[PDB]
Amino acid sequence: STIEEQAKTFLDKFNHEAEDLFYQSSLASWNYNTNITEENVQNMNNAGDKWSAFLKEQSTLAQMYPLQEIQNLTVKLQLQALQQNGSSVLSEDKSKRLNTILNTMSTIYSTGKVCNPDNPQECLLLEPGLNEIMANSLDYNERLWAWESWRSEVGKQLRPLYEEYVVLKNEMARANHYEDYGDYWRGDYEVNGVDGYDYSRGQLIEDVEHTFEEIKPLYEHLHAYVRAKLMNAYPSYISPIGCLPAHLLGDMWGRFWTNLYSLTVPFGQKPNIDVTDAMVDQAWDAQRIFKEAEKFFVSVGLPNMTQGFWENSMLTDPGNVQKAVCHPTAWDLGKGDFRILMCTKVTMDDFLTAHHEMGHIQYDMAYAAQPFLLRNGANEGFHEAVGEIMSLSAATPKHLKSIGLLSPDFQEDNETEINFLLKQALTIVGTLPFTYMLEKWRWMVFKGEIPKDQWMKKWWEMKREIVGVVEPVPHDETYCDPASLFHVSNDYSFIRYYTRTLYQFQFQEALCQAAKHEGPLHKCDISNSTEAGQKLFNMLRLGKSEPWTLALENVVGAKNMNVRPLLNYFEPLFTWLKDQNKNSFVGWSTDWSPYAD
Amino acid sequence: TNLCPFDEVFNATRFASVYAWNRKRISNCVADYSVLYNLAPFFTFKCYGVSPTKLNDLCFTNVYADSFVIRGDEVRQIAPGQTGNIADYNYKLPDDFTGCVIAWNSNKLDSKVSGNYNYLYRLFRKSNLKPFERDISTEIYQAGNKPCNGVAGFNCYFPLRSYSFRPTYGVGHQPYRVVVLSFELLHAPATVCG
Repeated sequence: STIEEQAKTFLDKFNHEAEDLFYQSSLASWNYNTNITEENVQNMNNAGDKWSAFLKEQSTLAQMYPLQEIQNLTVKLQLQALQQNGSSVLSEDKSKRLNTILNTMSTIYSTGKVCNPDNPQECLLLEPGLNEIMANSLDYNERLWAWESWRSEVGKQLRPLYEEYVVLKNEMARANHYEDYGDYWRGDYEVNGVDGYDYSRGQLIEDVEHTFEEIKPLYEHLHAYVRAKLMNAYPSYISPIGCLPAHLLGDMWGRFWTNLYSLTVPFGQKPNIDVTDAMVDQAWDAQRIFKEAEKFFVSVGLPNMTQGFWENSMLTDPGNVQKAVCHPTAWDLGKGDFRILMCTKVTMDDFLTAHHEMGHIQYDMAYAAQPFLLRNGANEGFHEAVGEIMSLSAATPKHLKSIGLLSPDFQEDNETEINFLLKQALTIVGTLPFTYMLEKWRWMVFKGEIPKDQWMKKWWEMKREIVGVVEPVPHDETYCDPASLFHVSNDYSFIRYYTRTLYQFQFQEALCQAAKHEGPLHKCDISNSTEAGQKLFNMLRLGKSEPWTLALENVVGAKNMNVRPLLNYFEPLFTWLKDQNKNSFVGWSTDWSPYAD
Repeated sequence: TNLCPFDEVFNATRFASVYAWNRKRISNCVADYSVLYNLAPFFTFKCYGVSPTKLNDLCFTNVYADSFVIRGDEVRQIAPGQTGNIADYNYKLPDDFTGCVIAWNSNKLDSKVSGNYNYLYRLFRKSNLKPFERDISTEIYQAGNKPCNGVAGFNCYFPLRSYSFRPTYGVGHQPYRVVVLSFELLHAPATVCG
């Protein structure tokens, strides 16, 4: 007869009903990512709005229960994910403009048609094209055209098209009683109402700024080593005292530095650890990749995979008669169904994501008992972090020693793991300022800190101060340089990739201290030790019912987001990076310009 | 020796929903519970007060075979002293229950591809159920301080919600045909043994 009991019977209706109409939507989307068919693409759009026009009728009915008197915290964190009005706060003609402009920025990014005026007889597609030219092209001007033209034909038509986007997404947030749209991406880290574990949105900017200040000498010594190892490749293109140019970081924008490993290898005479030539000689197939990915998971204490997982999933690319888009996504269809979908091959970087992708499922199999609106991660960067630690322990030479891949007589000297830790430095450490700067730019264009005529001057100045990158061409305000990405154009939160790193090594500091590991962190293996599974399953089963700052205290013993376990993972690297950097100059200056001709 | 009709509460075509569980009064015959358990075509079988090694020795007067169909994680609720969703609004066993449930997974003959909305289960009720009680009613559950006159609009919700049964779910949510066997004694002469 009170508002607490009124919200319990409404959410009990809702969960059950939602489960029916979430499966029906997700199964039609699973049949679209297996059978790309014109007959099946309308079944996804017919099952898609039936969950979209269901959540619109359920959010209006969830707005009649005020949160001012609901005292049980499980009900309040359920209604907080439902009473959010979403993008329906605007008027009629203003909000349909938001929907039709997301379809003209998502279609213009995937289908960007750019090529060279010198030879326009045959042109380009992004894949297999401009991502390949950032891998095995070691020329300066040939990569200059490959990077400037993507910011002169794709970013050109987004610069007067995203000025309307920032003034329209502020209206999506200032009607939801926020400060800007930047507080909406920071709104998932909000914890309020629990004693001692509060977390405001404005404290997240002060928390990333204190964690980035401690990885500042670690990223700088990579920057003094990548620059010193790129001097021989380009003799008169990179200054020794200045910053790095943008179009030689090995990626399409400069996020990941994985493709820069073959030029800046520390010890090329010793072979890198690979088991690709070991898996094909042992007649390993697509099933045994996920068979031994499961033997890591039942050997930590985590539950066995369901019987419906091995029959309804898709592991091999089913011929050239039907297209299956198999970029690896782990599918929670709901209702006890946990399938997986990737065209797995017999390579090591395919085998390593098999442990990462089942970590998405073993997280999602754990909060199956939770209600439906809390069946998610603790935050939006929490799900990708609990999967990568499972891949981080499957890449050690001690784990591949167990499953028969590596040699029985395998040597391992002090110059071997430095080549492995630089492989992890160019994918995890080098993306840490590139995730922070892009999100600091987004938070400082949503707050109105810089106007139209200053919209890009505080981007490259945010580049050659934070990430140490100078753009090679003097850009005007007619280009929108961050608009050329997968995560900016498609309207996704990007701070989840910063917080994924600081959780994926903080969890490994806690699991290896529970698994009794005597050594550094990069040789730790959480398998065959069930003391670390129970310290993980006390977090995995919570979901969103418990706040994220208590999901961290349940694992690591610290309520906040720390940074010292990440620097402790790279402790044999940080010592070695100081050993070789005596002849170079640490740091950089904001003076160097490649266009200072 | 005439066998009791256990061929009509186990190998039946369709079972009833858990809000309308049909009670079959099996009497005036000779049982053979042993057959079921022993050939183990069926699975879980748990009793209290009686046991299958003592089943065919002592006999009763009227065995109550109550058949229904529930989900996977709801078989645990059909047990004495259990609280939850099925055990409080659909089917409650008393504290001195003297029979055993028999639950076998039925994903082959009971679940249809793309929806089986033919089975209902009660989600809301004004009070808990007395033991061995069935409520076949569709009156709209008042959860507010506003008397609704039959329309299920705001805070006046429909009581029976539909099981969805896709083949692909999980042991977690596959259909589980459950039949209990409530044994009891009266002043009437006991019939069902041999």
